[PDB]
Formats: sequence, C-alpha cells, structure tokens
Amino acid sequence: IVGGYTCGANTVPYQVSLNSGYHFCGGSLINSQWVVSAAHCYKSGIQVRLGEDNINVVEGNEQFISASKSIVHPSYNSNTLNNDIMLIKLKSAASLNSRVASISLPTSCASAGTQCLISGWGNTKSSGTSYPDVLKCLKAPILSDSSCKSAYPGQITSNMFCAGYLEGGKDSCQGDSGGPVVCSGKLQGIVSWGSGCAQKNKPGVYTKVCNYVSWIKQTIASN
Ligand SMILES: NCc1cccc(-n2cccn2)c1
Ligand SMILES: [Ca+2]
Ligand SMILES: [Cl-]
Repeated sequence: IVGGYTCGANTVPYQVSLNSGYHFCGGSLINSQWVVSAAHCYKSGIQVRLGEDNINVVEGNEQFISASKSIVHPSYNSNTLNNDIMLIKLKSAASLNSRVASISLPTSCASAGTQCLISGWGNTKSSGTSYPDVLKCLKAPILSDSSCKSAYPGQITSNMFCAGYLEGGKDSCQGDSGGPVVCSGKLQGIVSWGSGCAQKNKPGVYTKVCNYVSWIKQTIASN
C-alpha cells in the first residue's frame, strides 16, 4: 500500500497473509474453512496465516493453517487477468474470535463513489521498494467504469473495477495482491493489477467480487 496508514494490530480481522516460506499475497477469510484471493496468486504449498499484524514477529494472535485445496476460477485468463479470483480451503477450521473473523460477501455490487478499505503488506513506495512488516491500510473510493476504461483502454472487463485516486499518490502495490477491498462491511474487491503503483491516471484495478457470489457459494457447498 502506497500512501496509506498503519491499520493497527488485528483491526482488519479478515485479512490473511499467504505464506510459501515468506509472505507473497493477501487474502480474505470468508468462513472458518475458506479464503478468497486472486487467481494470479495461485501456487502449491500455501500456508494461510490468520491473526497477523507484524508478519515477521510472532505476537500471539496468529493461527497458521496449511491449505488443503486451491480452486482457480474456471474462466481465469492469466494474460488479461479476467476472472482473477480463487478460493483456498484450510486443512482445519480457524478459531473465529474478535481478531480472526470472516468478512461477509456482497448481496449487490457497490457503486462508484463508495468508500472502501484496502489493506496489505505490499510495497509502500511508488518509486523504489520498501516492504512493511505491519499491516497497512488505505481508504479509497471506487471510480466510475468510464474513468477506469479511459485510464486503461482495451483492458477493463465487466469483472473489474478501479478504485483509488486519479491524481496518484495512494494505491495498492506489489505484495498486496489477493487482499481485500471492503466497502460498508462487504468484500467488494480483490487486489488484482495496475500499471505501477500510485502513478497519475493509473489507479488500482480490482476483481469485482459481486459477480462471483453464486460461484463462491456453490463451490463451498460441494468442496
Ligand atoms: N496499484 C495496483 C497494483 C495492484 C497489484 C499489484 C501491483 N503491482 C505489481 C507489480 C507492481 N505493482 C499494482
Ligand atoms: Ca506475526
Ligand atoms: Cl494484464
């Protein structure tokens, strides 16, 4: 997250870190057994880390649970990033508590102008590289479809939206991938892609979760 703020320990209780020897992507806990992330974050041998603040220090609220299964969306295209969504099942159920909690799925799509919270452990500089240990947060609005399309001609599908600031300065970045965009208490986006971070006229692009709710529910119901 570029241009954000330190969230505070365990104030984003659905935020998880995906770890394969090291943090590599965010995700969002959606029930005691299942995490939402980006398909471009797929790999084997994922450990899900819940209850994290400083991802380099054991601080006492973590739960580390290995993935039993990953499911990439059936229509994911890695070239265009269309349908950039996967589900990860945990080998055992998380203990839910005030610091480790699921985030509700949307019941309708959010509109442009809606305020959202974006979070992660990704890069905090727009030029240069600096990775934070503790979780960073950014309040940002969803942008209109038309300004998203004009920012990225030929690249925005009906399964993507833009959020952030056309002026630049405040955006998600590398390492935030797969993490949440939550608006009015619902998971409306997943950190997906952008051309650099925090550049003018290049806002972040997010997977449009409300398009996927019936696939998420029926996948969970049979797996
Ligand atoms: N600024 C949005 C964004 C989201 C996710 C990843 C990136 N990124 C990948 C390489 C560099 N930045 C950017
Ligand atoms: Ca920790
Ligand atoms: Cl792309």
